[PDB]
Amino acid sequence: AWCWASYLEEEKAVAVPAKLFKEHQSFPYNKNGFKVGMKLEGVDPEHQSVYCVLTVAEVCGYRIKLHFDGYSDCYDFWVNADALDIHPVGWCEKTGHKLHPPKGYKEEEFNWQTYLKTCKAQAAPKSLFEVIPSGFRVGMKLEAVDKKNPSFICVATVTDMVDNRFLVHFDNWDESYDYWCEASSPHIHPVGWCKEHRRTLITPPGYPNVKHFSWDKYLEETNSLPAPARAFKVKPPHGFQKKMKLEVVDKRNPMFIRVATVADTDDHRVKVHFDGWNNCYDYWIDADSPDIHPVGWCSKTGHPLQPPL
Amino acid sequence: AWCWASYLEEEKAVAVPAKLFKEHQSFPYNKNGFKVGMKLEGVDPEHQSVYCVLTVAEVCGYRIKLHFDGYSDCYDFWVNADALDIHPVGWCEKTGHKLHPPKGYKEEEFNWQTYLKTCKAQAAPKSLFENSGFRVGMKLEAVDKKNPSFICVATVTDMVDNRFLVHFDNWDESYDYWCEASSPHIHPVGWCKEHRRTLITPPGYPNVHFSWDKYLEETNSLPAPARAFKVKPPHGFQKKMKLEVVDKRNPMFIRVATVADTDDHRVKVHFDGWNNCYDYWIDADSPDIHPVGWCSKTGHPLQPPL
Ligand SMILES: O=C(c1ccc(C(=O)N2CCC(N3CCCC3)CC2)c(Nc2ccccc2)c1)N1CCC(N2CCCC2)CC1
Ligand SMILES: O=C(c1ccc(C(=O)N2CCC(N3CCCC3)CC2)c(Nc2ccccc2)c1)N1CCC(N2CCCC2)CC1
Repeated sequence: AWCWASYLEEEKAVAVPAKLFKEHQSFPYNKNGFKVGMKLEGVDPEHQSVYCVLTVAEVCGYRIKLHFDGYSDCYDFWVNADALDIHPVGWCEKTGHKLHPPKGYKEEEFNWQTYLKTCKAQAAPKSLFEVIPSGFRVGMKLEAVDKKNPSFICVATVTDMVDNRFLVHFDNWDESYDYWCEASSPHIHPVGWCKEHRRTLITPPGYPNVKHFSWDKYLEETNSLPAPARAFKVKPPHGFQKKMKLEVVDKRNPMFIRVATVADTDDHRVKVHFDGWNNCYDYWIDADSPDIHPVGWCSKTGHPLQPPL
Repeated sequence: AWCWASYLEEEKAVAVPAKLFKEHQSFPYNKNGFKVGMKLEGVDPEHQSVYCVLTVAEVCGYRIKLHFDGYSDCYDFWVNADALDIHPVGWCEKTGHKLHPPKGYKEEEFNWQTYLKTCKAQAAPKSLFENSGFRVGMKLEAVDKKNPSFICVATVTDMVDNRFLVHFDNWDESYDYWCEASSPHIHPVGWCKEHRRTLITPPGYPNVHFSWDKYLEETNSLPAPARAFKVKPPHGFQKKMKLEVVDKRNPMFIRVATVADTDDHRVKVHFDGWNNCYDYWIDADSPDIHPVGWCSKTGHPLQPPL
């Protein structure tokens, strides 16, 4: 047995006001309709340009553990039931996307209608998944932070777009560095931002001009258009204040949601500290992550919460 | 309070025998000569083609926590005092290697002798560092450790002693990795055709109808001789056996671990008292896995089962 009200009194602290959490982080207004064994399509979190054949492996509160059919369960991952990068069976085909078939299946030999029959499986219904016009369009070029090497701002392209969300690709870099985002992302910048902020812009591998890079030459050579400066929107500040409490998914063992504290604040990030555990477990995370939640999110959703160690 | 002896009688299991461990995993012959502040050169574990200016941030047991000078403490990493990818000050200049200087330092403006006199620091004494058929330029077929389904066209781009650096042609260098002649991840040219596997050709190469012969002449390189690739005998680690394993998630800690599952060259470590979702695979010749008593013998704290 463990209550937040008693804990906030004992510690003499305040929770991050619920009003500071966005719709995808806040209390769901509905129940989790997903059931184990339901099939769907979805983005690979490690290879974000790839759509894979997924199966609901576990249902816990408002979250689902997704399994990559035919692949090892060591690759299994957690998402909320309202996640944006999960889609119903037939979505890739209807929206013009390439779907990676299960392991040992060739694209040219994969059919959903026949696969669900073979598996004696049911597709996750379309309703379990049930836009402000942005300036971004597929093919558009900008400057973006390589989230894996954050000291690098590179030449990038919008290579995919789903509703108001788009996939950032780094030209002539492999696709494992790709990531999804939106107009207000603090990681994306318009062409010329780097020169303006006295920053080095990392140029495409194999591109002869490294130190003498011209955006206008590159845009002619690639027959591309730049993302308009006006398509980029201001990210309002989160407002989360140091020492404030919340609920955070453990990056390490994501099956758990733990009692967290805002250890330190950034302009768009927060430093999660898991109460009881040592300061070495602390890490940075975006304050608009669907993996950070308000106090009682676990209690309300039916998700077990890990009290302080 | 905790002991391995009482734990072995209570849980009714026998430990991974001392003999089954390699020289870099077993009980060391000497004490830890390193001290906090000592400066050195060493390979970046996440960019294995890069040599960096390091400082002994922390000394604990037969281990050292190393700091990348000028860069965040968030990149600090742990190695054993007898690690092979750490070198004394001046080694890169001696061996014609490229040393990456501290943050904000240009290669053209860095000098150890002056840098040490600026940080009022001492170099790690050379004495602390006194611990193959492959040659630099040789081509082989290697497994991409980050994406193991992939076997690709690779070159040996560096060689230090009997250890060499595997680089994937026309892929970024963050995929590079150091290994030895007995590694299961490396194979001779033609092993994929021979084993009815797909060989990942270099990005930008026209074919993927790929030819190793056209490519070897184009690049003007030699393929590693099939004889240089040496056989690795199996570890002999039976399931339920006990040992000490460095936690990958928080490597400042070494914990009580069981051999949950076994492979030909790998073992599935299970941290006792923890959920099976913490369990991970690891090479059996890893210097992060040690025999029962290694922490107590070296002065490193051991983590009991949770
Ligand atoms: O990043 C990759 C990579 C790795 C893997 C897949 C892949 O086979 N996928 C199917 C299986 C899936 N999940 C399901 C279960 C968990 C893994 C990942 C996507 C992949 N495919 C792909 C094809 C087309 C377009 C873009 C990507 C590309 N490489 C750069 C790094 C490369 N290596 C660098 C060193 C040598 C090669 C290897 C390829
Ligand atoms: O792999 C890299 C990479 C990343 C970083 C460094 C780097 O700045 N280094 C200095 C600092 C050090 N440590 C010290 C503290 C921890 C980090 C690593 C080496 C680097 N340099 C380098 C130059 C020459 C030769 C080989 C490497 C290349 N990229 C492919 C992936 C790239 N991104 C892909 C998407 C867009 C860009 C970015 C660059």
